[PDB]
Amino acid sequence: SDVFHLGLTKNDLQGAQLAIVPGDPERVEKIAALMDKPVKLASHREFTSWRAELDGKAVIVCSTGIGGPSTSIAVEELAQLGIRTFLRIGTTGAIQPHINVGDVLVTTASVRLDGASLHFAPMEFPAVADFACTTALVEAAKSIGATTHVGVTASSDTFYPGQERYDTYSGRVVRRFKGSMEEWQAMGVMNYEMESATLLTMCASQGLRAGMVAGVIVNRTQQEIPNATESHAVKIVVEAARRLL
Amino acid sequence: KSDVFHLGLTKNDLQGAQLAIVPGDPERVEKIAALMDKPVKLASHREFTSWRAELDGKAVIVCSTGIGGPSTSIAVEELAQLGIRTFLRIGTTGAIQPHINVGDVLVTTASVRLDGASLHFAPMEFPAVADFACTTALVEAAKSIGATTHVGVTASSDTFYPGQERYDTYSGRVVRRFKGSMEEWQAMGVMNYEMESATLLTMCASQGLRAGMVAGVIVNRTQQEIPNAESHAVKIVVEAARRLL
Amino acid sequence: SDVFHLGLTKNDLQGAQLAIVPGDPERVEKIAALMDKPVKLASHREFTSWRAELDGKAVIVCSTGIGGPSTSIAVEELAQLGIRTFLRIGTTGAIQPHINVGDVLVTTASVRLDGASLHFAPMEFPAVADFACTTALVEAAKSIGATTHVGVTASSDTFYPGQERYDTYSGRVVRRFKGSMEEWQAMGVMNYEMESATLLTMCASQGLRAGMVAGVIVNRTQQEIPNSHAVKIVVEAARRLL
Amino acid sequence: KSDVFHLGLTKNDLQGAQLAIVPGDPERVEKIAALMDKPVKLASHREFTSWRAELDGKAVIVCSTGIGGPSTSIAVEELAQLGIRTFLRIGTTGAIQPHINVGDVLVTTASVRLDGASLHFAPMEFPAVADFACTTALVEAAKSIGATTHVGVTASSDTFYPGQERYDTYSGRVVRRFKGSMEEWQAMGVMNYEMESATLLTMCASQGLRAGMVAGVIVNRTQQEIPNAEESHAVKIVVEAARRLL
Amino acid sequence: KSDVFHLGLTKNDLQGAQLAIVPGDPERVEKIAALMDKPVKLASHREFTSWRAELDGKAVIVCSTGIGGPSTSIAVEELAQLGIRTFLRIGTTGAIQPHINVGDVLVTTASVRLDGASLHFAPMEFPAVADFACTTALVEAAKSIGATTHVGVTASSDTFYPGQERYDTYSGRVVRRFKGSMEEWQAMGVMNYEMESATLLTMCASQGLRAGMVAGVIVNRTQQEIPNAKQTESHAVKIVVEAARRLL
Amino acid sequence: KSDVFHLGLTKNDLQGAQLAIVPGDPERVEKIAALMDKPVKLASHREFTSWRAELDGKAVIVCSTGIGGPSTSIAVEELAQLGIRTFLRIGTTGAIQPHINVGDVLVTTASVRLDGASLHFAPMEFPAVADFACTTALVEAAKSIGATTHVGVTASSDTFYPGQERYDTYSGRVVRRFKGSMEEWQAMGVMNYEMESATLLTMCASQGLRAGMVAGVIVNRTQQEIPNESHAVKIVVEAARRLL
Ligand SMILES: O=c1[nH]cc(F)c(=O)[nH]1
Ligand SMILES: O=c1[nH]cc(F)c(=O)[nH]1
Ligand SMILES: O=c1[nH]cc(F)c(=O)[nH]1
Ligand SMILES: O=c1[nH]cc(F)c(=O)[nH]1
Ligand SMILES: O=c1[nH]cc(F)c(=O)[nH]1
Ligand SMILES: O=c1[nH]cc(F)c(=O)[nH]1
Ligand SMILES: [K+]
Ligand SMILES: [K+]
Ligand SMILES: [K+]
Repeated sequence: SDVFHLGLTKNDLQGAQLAIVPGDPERVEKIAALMDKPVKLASHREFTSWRAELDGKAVIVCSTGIGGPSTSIAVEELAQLGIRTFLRIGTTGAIQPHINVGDVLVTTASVRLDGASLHFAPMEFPAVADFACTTALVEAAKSIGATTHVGVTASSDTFYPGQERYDTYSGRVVRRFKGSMEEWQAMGVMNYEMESATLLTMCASQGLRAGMVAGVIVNRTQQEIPNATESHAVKIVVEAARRLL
Repeated sequence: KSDVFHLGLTKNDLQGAQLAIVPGDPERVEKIAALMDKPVKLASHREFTSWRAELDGKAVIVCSTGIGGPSTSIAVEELAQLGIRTFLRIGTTGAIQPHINVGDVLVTTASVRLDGASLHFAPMEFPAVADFACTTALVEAAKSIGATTHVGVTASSDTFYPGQERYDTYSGRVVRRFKGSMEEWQAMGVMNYEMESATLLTMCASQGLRAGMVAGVIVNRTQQEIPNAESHAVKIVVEAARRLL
Repeated sequence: SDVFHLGLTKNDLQGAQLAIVPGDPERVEKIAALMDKPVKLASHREFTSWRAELDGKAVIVCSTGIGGPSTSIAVEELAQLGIRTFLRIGTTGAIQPHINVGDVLVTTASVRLDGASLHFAPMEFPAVADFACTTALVEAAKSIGATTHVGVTASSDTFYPGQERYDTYSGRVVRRFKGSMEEWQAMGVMNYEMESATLLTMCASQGLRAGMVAGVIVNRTQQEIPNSHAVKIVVEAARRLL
Repeated sequence: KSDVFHLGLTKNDLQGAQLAIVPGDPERVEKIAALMDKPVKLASHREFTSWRAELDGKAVIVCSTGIGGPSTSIAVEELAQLGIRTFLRIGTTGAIQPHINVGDVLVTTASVRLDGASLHFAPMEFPAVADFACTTALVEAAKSIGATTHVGVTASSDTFYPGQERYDTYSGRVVRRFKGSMEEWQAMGVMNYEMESATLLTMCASQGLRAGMVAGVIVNRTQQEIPNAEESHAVKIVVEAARRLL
Repeated sequence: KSDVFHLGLTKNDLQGAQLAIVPGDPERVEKIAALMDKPVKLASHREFTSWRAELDGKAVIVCSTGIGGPSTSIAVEELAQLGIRTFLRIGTTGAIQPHINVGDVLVTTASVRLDGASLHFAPMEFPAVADFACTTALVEAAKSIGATTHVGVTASSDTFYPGQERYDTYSGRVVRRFKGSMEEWQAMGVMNYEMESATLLTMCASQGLRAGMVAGVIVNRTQQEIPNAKQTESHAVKIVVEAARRLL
Repeated sequence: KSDVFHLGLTKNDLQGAQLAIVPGDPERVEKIAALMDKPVKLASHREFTSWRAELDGKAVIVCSTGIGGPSTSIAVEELAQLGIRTFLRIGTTGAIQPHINVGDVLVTTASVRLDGASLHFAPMEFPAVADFACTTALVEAAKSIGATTHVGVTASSDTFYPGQERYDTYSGRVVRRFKGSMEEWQAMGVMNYEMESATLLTMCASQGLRAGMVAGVIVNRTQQEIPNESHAVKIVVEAARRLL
């Protein structure tokens, strides 16, 4: 195929230039199933991809897996195939008391607690979302009347210590991360996730457009682990996609 | 003699103002306040000249910051003590992309942190990112007046010379860190250089203050190092201030 | 389910204390089928987990996906469930001229060109493999007869720029990693992969045992993109560690 | 019609000047100049106000820098393009050692680099160290007039608030890096805080220029955070030190 | 006179030796050399005292490095210029784990880089890892001698005092970076403190030289700061000599 | 017995001494002490040879530090515990400026911190700066004897080879950080390279102790890589008299 990990060819994209990139492979089909003419493209490792049509235009929906490293592979390979706009949709844990489960978060930029971002730009470069993409996400949110918050997100290379979880095997957190939640909290950070800094950084420094939207599944001021609906963040990412085609 | 050590202002002076406009040049403070209703000179200490004015019935502050993040940080901190919650910076800048022309207006989504003052509010991992309401209000203001606008990332440097990789200087040398840097910022899509935005955006975004950033291009570095001897920016910032009140 | 991502209970493990952790979830069944009574436990996201028996004890085979981040999840949730020893098996790109495709590499310690490792120990801490696991892997390779190389591995958060590939959309590599492959080469580094730094660091810093073995699928002194002995080795090493 | 972009000055304006005295406050420039012979205003742009004067026959410049290392780097760079080789900074400062009183004079031998601009001239490992000749001139001037003097290390901060660990602020918080920091600089024997020295000293030491630094104490941080409302030994000392550095 | 600037040795002096044992203390060089055949004193300049001996028909060098990465880096480099390819460090150490006793033997797999010299050879991301053959020979040597042995990670510090979080000092102060650090290394499973291995291991691992590190514990930090002037064992010495047989 | 773990000295051995001259070479200690009154050998353990002597009726210590910051930090700490408050370092150095000649004397105002030990006393932002009274003494002493002197910044390196960008070495490689660095220090007016000043200067300046540093130039790196006098010794002893 045309790309090493994804197993896709330029032919599979049929002219698509926008991709919606969830973290979970099993969500790919459900997102594509909201659009016209969904067709499965390929399934390798953590990269599941579908093609669909939105207003007569081809759109790609491809999973990135968990974390910057695999995310960077999806974005890079999708870029080689002609994608220029990436809309990530994920799940997220909120760290502000006024943000509720079910709420929708739109990320203007990300605190860079990852490692892959640095493979694209030095630390001082901002992991900032594209203005057109963020606008579109914001305006989509309003059109469906979702409770939406816009601002900064913390993007961690780990789910546990980097998000200062203590309910773990070691029950311990390295110095850099000890007390860090309350720090990000005092600094207005809205939430924690694991892909945004890689996605936003590599795209802002390579001429690609990226936006990030997330559904709040747990509030960290209350508990550490989410319980066993996200549909809002999905309807919003598809509707923003339309405005960007 | 007042409520704040450097600005020489009292809370009574602001008369309930909650948004300030912050130029670099003390001289330009009067020119900007005069574009609004009931301009009243308040104080002038060191490089901190401040006027009060009125915009659609509500009090607004205009206050110069001087050159660079340290005096900018003084002025934002003291104005915030006096009740200011939204700051809009208007400035001049050197463009580093060929397609950007002298006279064009740049709106900054976020900045590369090539300064030190920002580090005094948030660690380097934190994004020097503009508020989304301010950025939107600038962009929509620039459209209302029909100015050539570019929206993106700005390199924000603690120096005018080596930090912007100028070689026509006394030493004629540039420290390793910055040698080759302008070409790198160019490849990453950075639009321009200036000296106050990293400090401004970081301190605001990490403390719950809203901040935007707009600038007029006075030189293009692809052509020359030093700008020529010589209004869009000012109109836009006043107009955005109106939309934000 | 007692853990958030893996969908596993302690009951599923039947007392297992050792896991073999490959990157590719489609490789978990093959590895498991080399052992006895292979059973499919769970499969969520990139985490596909099988249980089998070896040396008359329960063993876990569980995929981590690509990169430190999803690796740190698997290792932490398996640890919570009883796993004390982790045997990494992956694929890798060699950067030394004398290392051919089909060779087997055992990592003693890794260059930390990753981020997740810092969520466990500051950069000064070595990303070093456990000495028992490393021995068990090297002796297993001397018995299988494979061509083996032992040493330092460069563990990257990216497949492309971090490994100094230029045939990419941007064709660009950030200042940090520009010229970096020849640097590692000159420092004796054997190969590139993407998970070892995180695994080694989080394990060596929390009283867990880990080791790492990989089969070479490309040699970078020849090309950027690549056109079963490591599997037998990793299974035999686990046999010894039980 | 100038030779430099910010200061609005020509090399002819300096009339052979090779030593500059550099206060922070534009308004203090005339007053310092008048303490010497032939005081004449040169230019005034933004925070850079510049007067020429004469000291024992030799032309001298007095030029403000504004607050902070960024505007200091500019003024120093453009002055050096116009011929200045020696820079004497005169400022105000907040002491953090108990035995140092308001009204005392401080001569900096080197600064803690808590700024950003110094890094545009040298990496962190390089010392923001003052020139030995300037430092000697300042010390011997202070002793000649019998001013209470302290000689040693200064912490130079890119901010007035969080960097000098002030909590009486809008946010009321200080970032991890600076939390507990004032107590540390105290234990380390640091005399005081100010905002320009690290940049000035680093850029001059690494570019073959001579720099000296003397400051008046206007508040003691063991007593209070903000200096009160309100002899002149510091300014007297810098002009006296300049006579020896000519 | 000589071929190298500090050691005062010529290639001829080494008699074709390829392996060196490198203790810290000059006064220990003779003792270790005396354990082998035909001990001969080569040179003694500054803190570099070097003997040559014969182990199993092969020439071997014993050379003291002094305290710290800097002088260690000098010895190793000049010994390398003279043909030495394998380096075995033997020293004393202070344990930070409760279960490690005075007189116990420690074999370092890799080290925490709390030094400066290693950065002159390799960026911090690079592991200060011992050679796998050297480590193996040392562990097997320890088995044969029946020594109480622990294998693991060592913290290698540029100072004796603040870097190893000692407070009974002139200042009684430890800078923020090292404050609370001992207990952090303890929780990360680090066995001990010493002052040379990070530099030794790193400059060797990154320049195609083999190195291994063994040390005898002379104090336990969970008990006291300064070692008593005892349960001391010269096992380490025996271990390194026997390991040298395996590496020859 | 001993009060200090490495030096093997008790406070009784110092007899009130509060100043020490500290060379790198153990072998040099006796020759330096023999320039003063009533020289007596105190102890010699590993690389720390210590002598006591009198200068104008006052006891002074001469103690070797060995090569590098780590052992220097030991000798300084332990002497400090024994009552030493002022340290005068005398060393040898390689000049990196073409105008500085072999045999010239260098006085260090401050050091570029290319070591590791200095960081165990203060963060990197802190200046490795000499004490002004010691520097004044050294400079006026050098003026007193009539030696060719340069005053300024020194580069203090944790290695002799790569940190000082020497390429004639086993691997003939220099890691990225130090590649091109000598030319950089040269352009920043750095005078010279040695290996102990950053540590001695930072630990003394952050702990209320006085330190000065003077060095004799034995090689000029613009001319050659490896070196192939006595003025710095005169100066550090003469300066010792002024600090007493
Ligand atoms: O990285 C995260 N993803 C989802 C979550 F709910 C969370 O808390 N953290
Ligand atoms: O900081 C800057 N301000 C204005 C300019 F024109 C420029 O190039 N740089
Ligand atoms: O991380 C990597 N995995 C597989 C490879 F072939 C390679 O070169 N790098
Ligand atoms: O930067 C400062 N200048 C003057 C002062 F009094 C102070 O405390 N800080
Ligand atoms: O570096 C050290 N060597 C020996 C010891 F006993 C100790 O505690 N630290
Ligand atoms: O550290 C050094 N000491 C002495 C020298 F001659 C030299 O070049 N470098
Ligand atoms: K200013
Ligand atoms: K993954
Ligand atoms: K030594």
